[PDB]
Amino acid sequence: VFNRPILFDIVSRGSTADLDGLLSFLLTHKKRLTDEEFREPSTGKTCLPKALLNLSNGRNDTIPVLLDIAERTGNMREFINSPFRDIYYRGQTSLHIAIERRCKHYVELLVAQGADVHAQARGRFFQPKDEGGYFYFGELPLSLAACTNQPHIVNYLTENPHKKADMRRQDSRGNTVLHALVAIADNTRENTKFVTKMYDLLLLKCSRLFPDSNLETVLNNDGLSPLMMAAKTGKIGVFQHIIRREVTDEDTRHLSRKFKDWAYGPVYSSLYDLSSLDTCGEEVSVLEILVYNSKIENRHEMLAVEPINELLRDKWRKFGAVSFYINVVSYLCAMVIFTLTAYYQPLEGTPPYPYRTTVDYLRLAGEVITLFTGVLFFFTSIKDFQLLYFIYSVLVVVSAALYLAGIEAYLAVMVFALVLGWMNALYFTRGLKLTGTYSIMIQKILFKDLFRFLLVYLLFMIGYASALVTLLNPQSNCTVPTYPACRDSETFSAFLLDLFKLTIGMGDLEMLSSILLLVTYIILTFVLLLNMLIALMGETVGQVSKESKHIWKLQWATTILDIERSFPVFLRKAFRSGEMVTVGRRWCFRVDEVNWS
Amino acid sequence: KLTIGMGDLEMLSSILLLVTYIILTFVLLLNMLIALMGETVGQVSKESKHIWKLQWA
Amino acid sequence: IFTLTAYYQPLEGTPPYPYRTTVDYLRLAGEVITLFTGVLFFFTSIKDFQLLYFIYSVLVVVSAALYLAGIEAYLAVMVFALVLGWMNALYFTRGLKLTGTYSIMIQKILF
Amino acid sequence: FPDSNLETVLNNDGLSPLMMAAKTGKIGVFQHIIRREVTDEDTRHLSRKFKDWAYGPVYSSLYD
Ligand SMILES: CC(C)C[C@H](NC(=O)c1cc2ccccc2s1)C(=O)N1CCN(C(=O)[C@H](CO)NS(=O)(=O)c2ccc(Cl)cc2Cl)CC1
Repeated sequence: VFNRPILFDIVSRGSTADLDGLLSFLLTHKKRLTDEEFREPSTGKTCLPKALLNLSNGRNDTIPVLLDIAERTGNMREFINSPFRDIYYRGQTSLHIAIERRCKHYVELLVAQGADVHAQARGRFFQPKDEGGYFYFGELPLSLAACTNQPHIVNYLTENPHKKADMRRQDSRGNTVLHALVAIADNTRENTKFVTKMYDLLLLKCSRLFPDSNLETVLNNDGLSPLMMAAKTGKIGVFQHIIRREVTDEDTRHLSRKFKDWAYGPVYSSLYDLSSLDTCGEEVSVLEILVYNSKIENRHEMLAVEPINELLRDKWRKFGAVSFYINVVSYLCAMVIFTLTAYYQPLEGTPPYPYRTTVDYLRLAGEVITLFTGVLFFFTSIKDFQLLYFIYSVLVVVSAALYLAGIEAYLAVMVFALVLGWMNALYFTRGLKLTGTYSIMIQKILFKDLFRFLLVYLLFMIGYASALVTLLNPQSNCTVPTYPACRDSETFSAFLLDLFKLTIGMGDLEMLSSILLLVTYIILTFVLLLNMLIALMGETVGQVSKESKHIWKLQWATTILDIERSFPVFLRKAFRSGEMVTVGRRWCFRVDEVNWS
Repeated sequence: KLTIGMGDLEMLSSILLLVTYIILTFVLLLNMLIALMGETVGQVSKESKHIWKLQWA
Repeated sequence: IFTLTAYYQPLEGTPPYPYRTTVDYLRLAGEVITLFTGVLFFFTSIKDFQLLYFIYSVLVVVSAALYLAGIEAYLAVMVFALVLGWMNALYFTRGLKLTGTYSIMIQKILF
Repeated sequence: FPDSNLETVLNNDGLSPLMMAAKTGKIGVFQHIIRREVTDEDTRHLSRKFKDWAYGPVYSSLYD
């Protein structure tokens, strides 16, 4: 009419008398309700979305007049489809605003007049919290209604006489409504309950509309599908449900999981349909994602959902423990045949090719077994406790190469590879006896503590040599652990370095008699190192907390799955199958639970 | 045994690999011992009362 | 640069002004950096782990003064200021890694 | 007196109610005084926890 601000103020106030006649002025002035000057150049906001976000308790009756002007001006469809060109927002057509406002009164007329129900809200503000946004819902009006708790809006949009939003349609991320509805889910009570309810509603509706394929199958750009996405993101409330979903009516029962097999009074055989909790190495599986992935925040309970835990139990029973025990036997054997080939190292010096006699031939047999296992380990580490394992393999390879070169004092990284292989055998010791927490504590220790102690110890060595050179300098023939400066007494630090190491490495010392500063300084390092050590023991014991049960369960599962991934699982060693047709073959896992209902 | 059995040693002067290796066994045995003390103290839990009752019976 | 200027303490005894050569000039550079940081620390401590900090600053100042006086067996509070500055760096280690509780326990220990 | 809210007046030690509650160790009064919002505009200026905007289940509280 005259300027955009007055239009915005009028629509916010909701006055209709002033708007009257202005439409005639626009028509006579050759103006369109979608013209740029009517829309803010930054956000592209139009009068209609402004009214739709200024609801006076959901009774701003001006918007119908605006739509009337819109089709009168000749441009209505694009007027309803008013994408925001800014970066903070985007898309955000009238439908998103109306649906989000928890008001279906305007949504009905907005859709009926004709509004794109496939508008992509592809803006920064709509991305997940991590990717720079604030609210992620699926970038679609239907997924917006479902996520933002507007089931009535969903029912109207999916079954309106006008255009309907197909559920299978997926946003740029390839989500579909189910993926997004999983995304917003948390581990709370009300949110989880509502999300599972809407999930069941939406899945049933899609199945009824298209029984050929349930909506859950559709995979996203990352290729997860709702179940695996819930497993990866750390969801529990939605996860616990989606894995125990059963439906009554046969026409929509096929999409069930927790079938029923039979009952014998107080014993119930629930036939869980774990069709994607293990793929036998063929494809991605929910169990592998749940366990290997480190981003999981609720892995403890998620492992113990029920079918997963009993599936791991069964895997342990058949071809899960025999492999474990033969693995430890083989590894202890291949480490003993390395130990005995290390201590029996070829004699005489210069061992390029000293294998001559029967005992020496047996030593060669042991060495070749070690090298073969080393190269096999290399392949298993690159072809597929993994970095320490690559280190072991490369060290043994270097040792074998140097031995073939017959180079002196270089069969000493071979012994280091041996001792590594002896601390490398802690991979196995994570199952029986609930052992392996030594691995956790030493993992905490590593370089962190090693170089912390080493740097404080160099600190004290250097300060102490400084004390000697600054207090004692005022024929001598030099003292071994560093000495004053003149008389050609430069000496070296390393001697006092090892002296301080072993002396405060548990005594076995001479306590160099050069005093007040020096003795107080030695006392100070006593206190500091005692602190360091017992404090570190304090954190180690304070954590773990009796080694916990989640820990042992997790490493036990990891050992299982590593065992299965070792060999081709698709062979006749897979999880139990079930019913052929009608119910299914839909390989099923049968769990028996006794109840006194 | 005796040298890492609580000192009373001469520390055979043969170096880098050997000294790092001796340090490594220090760390490993200290772990073993204090970790074992950790399981022992973490269990029993002040010796419990069920225990004493059971052996008394 | 204080540790390396402590262990490389001027040789020959009687070090009033022994800075002569290139390596010794670099040692002088380190020592002057230490003294400058010490006086800056003094100002930041009086102009505004604070008492230990004033102790470090005053000890380094005393050490620099005695060195300028070239007095024997008195570049030994300088090494004490060095070791203090090495236990003085626990002010920082209270953030990442949730460390610094060593500071709390040693605070309980003290005298 | 809408010219100045009473909370501004400082004591001899110069604290004002919020800082005095913070210093003395109060929590119940402190948790409130820092999240105090008023409805009517004539007395809304003395509010702290304004409201900026909402996008459904996300609320941007504009603490003053
Ligand atoms: C084929 C399966 C029936 C058994 C398979 N193990 C082997 O084929 C062996 C090869 C050799 C060679 C010489 C001596 C002993 C063995 S055992 C197996 O079970 N897995 C293979 C994939 N895995 C791996 O690649 C990690 C790499 O980190 N294996 S490991 O670190 O080297 C290890 C650790 C403990 C034990 Cl106690 C045995 C092994 Cl190996 C683990 C799980």
